[PDB]
Amino acid sequence: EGIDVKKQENFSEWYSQVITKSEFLDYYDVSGCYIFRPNCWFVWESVQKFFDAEIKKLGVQNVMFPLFVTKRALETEEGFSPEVAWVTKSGNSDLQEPIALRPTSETIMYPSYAKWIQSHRDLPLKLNQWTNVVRWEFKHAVPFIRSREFYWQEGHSAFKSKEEADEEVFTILELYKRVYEELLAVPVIKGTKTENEKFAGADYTTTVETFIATNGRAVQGGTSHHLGQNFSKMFKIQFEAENKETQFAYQNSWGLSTRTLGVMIMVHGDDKGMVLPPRVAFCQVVVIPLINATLVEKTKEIYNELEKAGIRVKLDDRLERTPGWKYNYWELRGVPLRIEVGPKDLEKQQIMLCRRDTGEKWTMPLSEFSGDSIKAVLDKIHDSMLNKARKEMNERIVVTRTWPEFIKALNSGNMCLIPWHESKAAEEYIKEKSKLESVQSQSDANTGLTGAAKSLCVPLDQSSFPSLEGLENFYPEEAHKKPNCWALFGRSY
Amino acid sequence: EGIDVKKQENFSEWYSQVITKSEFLDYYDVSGCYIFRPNCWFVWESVQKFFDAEIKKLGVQNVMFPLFVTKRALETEKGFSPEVAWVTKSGNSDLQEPIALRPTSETIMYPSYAKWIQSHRDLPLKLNQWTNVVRWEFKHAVPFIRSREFYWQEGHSAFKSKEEADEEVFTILELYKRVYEELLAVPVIKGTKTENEKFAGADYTTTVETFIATNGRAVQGGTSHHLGQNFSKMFKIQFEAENKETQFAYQNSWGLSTRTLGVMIMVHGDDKGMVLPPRVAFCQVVVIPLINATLVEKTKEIYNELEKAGIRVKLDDRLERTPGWKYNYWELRGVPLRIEVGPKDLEKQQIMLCRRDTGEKWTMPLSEFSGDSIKAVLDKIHDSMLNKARKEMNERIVVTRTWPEFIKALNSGNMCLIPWHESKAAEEYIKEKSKLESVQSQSDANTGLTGAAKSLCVPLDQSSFPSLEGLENFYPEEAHKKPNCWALFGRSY
Ligand SMILES: Nc1ncnc2c1ncn2[C@@H]1O[C@H](COP(=O)(O)OP(=O)(O)NP(=O)(O)O)[C@@H](O)[C@H]1O
Ligand SMILES: Nc1ncnc2c1ncn2[C@@H]1O[C@H](COP(=O)(O)OP(=O)(O)NP(=O)(O)O)[C@@H](O)[C@H]1O
Ligand SMILES: O=C(C[C@H]1NCCC[C@@H]1O)Cn1cnc2cc(Br)c(Cl)cc2c1=O
Ligand SMILES: O=C(C[C@H]1NCCC[C@@H]1O)Cn1cnc2cc(Br)c(Cl)cc2c1=O
Ligand SMILES: [Mg+2]
Ligand SMILES: [Mg+2]
Repeated sequence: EGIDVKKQENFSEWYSQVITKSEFLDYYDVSGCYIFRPNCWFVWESVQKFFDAEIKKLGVQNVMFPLFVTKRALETEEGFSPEVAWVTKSGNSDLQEPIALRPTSETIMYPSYAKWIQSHRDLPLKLNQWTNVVRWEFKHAVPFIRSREFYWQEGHSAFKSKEEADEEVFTILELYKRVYEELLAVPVIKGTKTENEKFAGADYTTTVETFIATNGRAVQGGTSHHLGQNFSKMFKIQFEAENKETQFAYQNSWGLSTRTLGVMIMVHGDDKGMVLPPRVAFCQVVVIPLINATLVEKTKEIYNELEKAGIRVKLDDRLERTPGWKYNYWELRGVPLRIEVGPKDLEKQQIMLCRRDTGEKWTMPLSEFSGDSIKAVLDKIHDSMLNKARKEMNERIVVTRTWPEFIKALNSGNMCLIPWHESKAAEEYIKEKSKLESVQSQSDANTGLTGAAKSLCVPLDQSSFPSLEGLENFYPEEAHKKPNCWALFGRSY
Repeated sequence: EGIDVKKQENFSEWYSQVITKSEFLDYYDVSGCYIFRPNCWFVWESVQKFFDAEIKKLGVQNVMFPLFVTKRALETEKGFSPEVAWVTKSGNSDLQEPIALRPTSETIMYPSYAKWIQSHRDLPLKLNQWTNVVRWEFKHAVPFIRSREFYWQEGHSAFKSKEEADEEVFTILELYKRVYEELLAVPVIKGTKTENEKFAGADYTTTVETFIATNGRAVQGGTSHHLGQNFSKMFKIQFEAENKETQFAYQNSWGLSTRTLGVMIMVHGDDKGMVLPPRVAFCQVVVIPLINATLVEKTKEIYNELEKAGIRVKLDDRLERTPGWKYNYWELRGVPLRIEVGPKDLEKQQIMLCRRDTGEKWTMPLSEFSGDSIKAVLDKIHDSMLNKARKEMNERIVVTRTWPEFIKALNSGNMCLIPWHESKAAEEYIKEKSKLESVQSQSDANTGLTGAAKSLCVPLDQSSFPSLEGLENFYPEEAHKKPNCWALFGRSY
């Protein structure tokens, strides 16, 4: 019926109410696993359709490798071993050989890559799969953001040269930016991860960072690695080059998950419920006749013209429901645009429009109604949602040249740009010190989160940042390691 | 290389060579699990695209429920226990209780159906999901046909009346017939399973049966159940009806798996390799210029015409390879149509065509060449493939009124239409009597198959069948129970 807790009052309770009452998600009796209902799964299918079409242009092909992986394969690569789920029984009998569930597919796929790649004519090899993933997360589960079963695509490419591989890393990273910005209306920051946060198997890791303004937390939104020759040496992925010598392939891997849906909801949801970006909305426009014979047919005509134009449109002519009840029903579920067709408005040859993101109501003359004009309204809603979130995000990025500035901005829910010289020890120092001086909400503490700051990324584009002249390393033991770039640090999920 | 064992010489070795050398499938180090390579996964994606579009017209919506099910939930349904795969630990730590991997999702989904359905206004509820499934099969694994991990869609619907549910069962069954015939060029027989073979939770089970002529075996191709109120009583799926009574919902479920791909290959594959039905072929047409600047330009124009028409076309202009080498390359991989462009052909303003299913070669004048005319050729190939398979299947259905006729037809690789009076004891009698008198190939024996006759289905359409007057029950202990329909029996996978 309604959200009874405000987003600003208790973020975790608000989130639970919005994802369930919108019919997006239900809870389940295996901890950390969730049910994706139709309006929710539609968003992920929309991401799939867009991403598939974009990677097809790059020559990537979809495959399906198995869910199961042997201990022998997995151990070809300690740190992650507590998160692996093990199948050990069939029926009532122990298996002679326990097997694990897919936590990622490097060790499942790369023995095949070593078989399939024999010469440079076999390269590039670029494969993708849309799969479920299992990780027995130690951290508290969070619907969409951190689930023990989640859904993703993982792409794995092999190249004859580093230049080709480098180019794909940033091409895929741009596609992840386009998913967030063009489909989900969520702004991103591109950067590289620090040595402590990057994939241990990667030469370097790139990320799109996203930001949750309500509790001032970043979310790692998607990942694109250059693996160098680290895995090709591990798995003997070699080829005869055109120069007749044998070389190790250069590889990348990259993944994007249903975490996207959680970011979308946390960024755009409000105290009336879901707010769906038009390009992933299960229903983009709901038409509601206010209740007469002629009004019904014009309402049917409005429905049919939008449907013919490819707009996902619904006609809510339910009899036993008041107009206001219908308004709440579809606002709760996130429909971006409502058309109200009333008798008074029909007399003036017009209709009433209400946009979900701002609540604004305005009239449109029927002479200006069309599939194109309604699509233009939907694009305006998309642009406003993205622009509002980007303005909020940018206002919450603070340049913090010194520790007192850093901890102050962190405690007020900002992301911080700090002078940086790469060092695992410096990053650990910052994490421990900020954690000791941090404060966080009871809701965040209940969600298993910490007030500690961690590295989010080193932004790719440093051109707008101020001078590093005279700035000191945040880690006093490494004052002799002069800062030479800016890093983004903040609280995180 | 190429296929070096004939389909009629050693069926299981032929099958292994065709699925691997065509780049459809690779073997893997977990028993009963296989790698689906791009050209193979394309077939399943094509089935998904078609089936999704058709069930959308019915109001069915896609969802995703979890991979895991609790022990308590799994035992609510009231045999299969040895096939259940159990996760018992994460890393080194035992779980509090083991959790099972999805063998099917009745016990995962129906507790939610009971929560979600409360009024007749909540019905019908029609959900579908495209998922992986795990069953610890005791029978010998067979690529595609019987794998320990497999992929399917499962649909689960709830209705306020039996009439609505009945209609859906046969609507879905017709869609499965269309998948096999219109996409895969595989003929089917629709029928109802006997009491011994139907799903224990179902009031009745329908099936599309398919036939592998090489070893005279049926394959159950897809399943559509009417569950009645059996599960809604089990899970308390109830609704307030229009008359204010509380009533149990009527339910169906239905599933179709990647077994489809195995049937397609076993039916159409030949001694040169894969033979792809055009509507699921990763590449429908390969254009090969015979080597010259004019020929190169005309060949590119031929390619461009087909690409613009939406035909999946490749241009194989590889330089140092004989025509016959390229021909073998694409024949092995199953491409249904080859276009050869040589200077002598262009001097007669014609191109040379060669169809994969029959090997026929013929010329087409350039003035008759277009996207539409090539599509018509591809449709002709589809029709021929389906018609050939149907003719063979019908020739291998034998009306067997007496036991000597039955065992003769069975041992010669036919399906048998027998006078039938439903009885589990009669079905078991026929199974054990036929097993004792049966013969089968060494390849079938090595595949873990048997010569026993299984009930396949009672065909829905009995109108073309002979008179039952004066026919005798095959089971002498029930001689007083006169045959009242015809049943299809045969060897099976
Ligand atoms: N448990 C999870 N649930 C949902 N999405 C996830 C989960 N773990 C990771 N992802 C997402 O999947 C992407 C690729 O996964 P990966 O690089 O393995 O993540 P990661 O290093 O484990 N990150 P994290 O655990 O969030 O600190 C990440 O960038 C996340 O956006
Ligand atoms: N192990 C398997 N591998 C691939 N497809 C399968 C497998 N088991 C069943 N299927 C297919 O999935 C459909 C729905 O499954 P279901 O009704 O549960 O099969 P079933 O009763 O176990 N049949 P079967 O084991 O072949 O005798 C079946 O009609 C088959 O076409
Ligand atoms: O999963 C990765 C690296 C990349 N794989 C391809 C898709 C994108 C992704 O960033 C990092 N990672 C994360 N969590 C893991 C958990 C376990 Br359990 C294991 Cl064994 C391994 C891993 C592991 O490798
Ligand atoms: O899986 C079924 C019934 C139907 N489920 C929905 C899709 C279509 C399908 O025919 C039958 N079946 C088959 N094999 C099973 C194996 C195990 Br293990 C379990 Cl627990 C249960 C089952 C089980 O229920
Ligand atoms: Mg992780
Ligand atoms: Mg079975």
